Amino acid sequence: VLKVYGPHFASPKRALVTLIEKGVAFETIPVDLMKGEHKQPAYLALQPFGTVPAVVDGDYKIFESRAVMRYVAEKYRSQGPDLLGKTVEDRGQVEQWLDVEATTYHPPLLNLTLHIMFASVMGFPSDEKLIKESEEKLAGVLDVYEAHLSKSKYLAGDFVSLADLAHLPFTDYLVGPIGKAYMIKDRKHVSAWWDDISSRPAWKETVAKYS
Amino acid sequence: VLKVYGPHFASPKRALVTLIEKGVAFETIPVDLMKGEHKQPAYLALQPFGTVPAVVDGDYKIFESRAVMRYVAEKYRSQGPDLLGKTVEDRGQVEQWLDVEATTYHPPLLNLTLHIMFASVMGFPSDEKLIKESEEKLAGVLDVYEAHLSKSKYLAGDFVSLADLAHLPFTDYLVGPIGKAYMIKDRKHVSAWWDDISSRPAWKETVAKYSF
Ligand SMILES: N[C@@H](CCC(=O)N[C@@H](CSO)C(=O)NCC(=O)O)C(=O)O
Ligand SMILES: N[C@@H](CCC(=O)N[C@@H](CS)C(=O)NCC(=O)O)C(=O)O
Ligand SMILES: [Br-]
Ligand SMILES: [Br-]
Repeated sequence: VLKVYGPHFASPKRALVTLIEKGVAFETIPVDLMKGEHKQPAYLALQPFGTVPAVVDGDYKIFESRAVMRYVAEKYRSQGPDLLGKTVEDRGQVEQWLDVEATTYHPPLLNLTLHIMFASVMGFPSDEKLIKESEEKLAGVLDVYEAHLSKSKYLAGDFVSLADLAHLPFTDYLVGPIGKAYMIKDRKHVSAWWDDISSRPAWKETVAKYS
Repeated sequence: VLKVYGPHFASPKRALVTLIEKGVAFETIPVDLMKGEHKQPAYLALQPFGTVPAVVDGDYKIFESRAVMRYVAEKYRSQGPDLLGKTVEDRGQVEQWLDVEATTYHPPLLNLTLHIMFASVMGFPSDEKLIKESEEKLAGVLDVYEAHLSKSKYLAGDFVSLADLAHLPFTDYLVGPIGKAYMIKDRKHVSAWWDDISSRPAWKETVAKYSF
C-alpha cells in the first residue's frame, strides 16, 4: 500500500488531498521535526533534502509534493475526477498554474508562514520587514488571480485540477493561523474560488484527519 | 508558427532547448526587459505576471518555462528523444527532479545570477550576505546531486529528460559569467553530468543562436 511521510505538515497535504480525490488507498507515517527525524539517515534515504512529503508505493519512491500529485493523477487517471484535464492543452494549463503556485504564489506565502506561525516554535526572530514585503508581493500575485478567475471558473479552465488543489494547504494557513483572511475575502472572484475548492469533501477529510 | 517570447534571456532557453531537441519549428520574438516591455499592456496580455517566457502556438497560449517544456514534450512526444520517460514511474521521476530544479536548485542560483550579473538592477550596496548565503545553499543542493549522480547517469534515471535540460540556462551562467565554475568542477559526478548535457547539439545550438 502507498505510504506518505509527514501528513501533519502543509506541503504533504497537496499529495493527501489528491489521493483522497482519486479514491486511492494510503497510509501515513509521522515525522518528528523536533527530534530531528527528518535529518537522520533513514528519512534522508527517502528524501535526500530532508523535507516532507516522501511517498513510497511498493517498490517505487517519489518526493516533491507536486510531482507526487502528478504521479497519482496520471497513475489513477481513470478514476475520480480527471485532475489533469482531457487534452494536451488542458494539461499544459494545469502545469502552467502548478508552476505559478510553486514559483510565484508559494514563496511569499511560505515566508508569511515561517515568520508568523513558526518564528516562536522554531526559535527565529520574527522578521517584520520581510513580513510586510511578502504580503505586498502575495497581494500582487492575488490581484492577477482575481483578474484571471473572473474569466475562468478554476485556474486551468472550467474543470478543477491539481493546480487548484496545490493552493489548499498554505492558503488554509493564510486565512487561518496567519491571520490574513482579508487577502482572500477582499477579492470577489478569488474568494468565491476559495469557497469552492476549500469546501470539497476531499479537502475537508484531509483537514479533519491531518491537522 | 509557434512563437517564443524573450529568447536572449535564461528562463526562455529551457523552452528553446526542448523545442530544438524535439525538432519543432518555431520563431522567437524579442522582449526588451531593460526598458520594461514585459511590464507594459501588450506583453501582460500574454504573461500576466510580466516575466519571460510566454509561448503562443496558434490559438493556444502558455507561460512558465517548465510548463512550456512539459507541454512541448507531451505534444510532440512521439518524435525525438522521449524527455518524459516511457512509463508513469519514469515520468514521476522526471517531474520530481523538474520540481527540485524549480523549488530548490533554481532559487539560490537565481539570487547569485541577479546579484552578481545584474548587480545594478538589485541596487547598491551589493547584498554580500545574501550572496554568501545563496552560494552555501546551492552548494548543499549540489552535494545531494553529486551523491545522486554517482548512482544515476541522469537525474531521473538512465535517460536524459526535461529535468536535466531545465538546469542548462542558469548553470551555464554559474560556470561562466557568475564566475563560480568550481561549484560544478569540484564535484566529480556533477561535473561529468554537466559535461554531458551541455555538450548536446540542441544546447550548443540554443547558445549559438540566442545569446548576445
Ligand atoms: N524579478 C527579478 C528577477 C528576474 C530578472 O529580471 N532576471 C534577468 C534576466 S536572466 O537572463 C534580468 O534582470 N534582466 C534585466 C535586464 O537585462 O534588463 C527582478 O528583476 O527584480
Ligand atoms: N517562473 C518563471 C520565471 C520567469 C522569469 O523570471 N524570467 C525572467 C528572465 S530569466 C524575467 O522575465 N525577469 C523580468 C522581471 O521579473 O522583471 C518561469 O520559469 O518562466
Ligand atoms: Br507528521
Ligand atoms: Br529577447
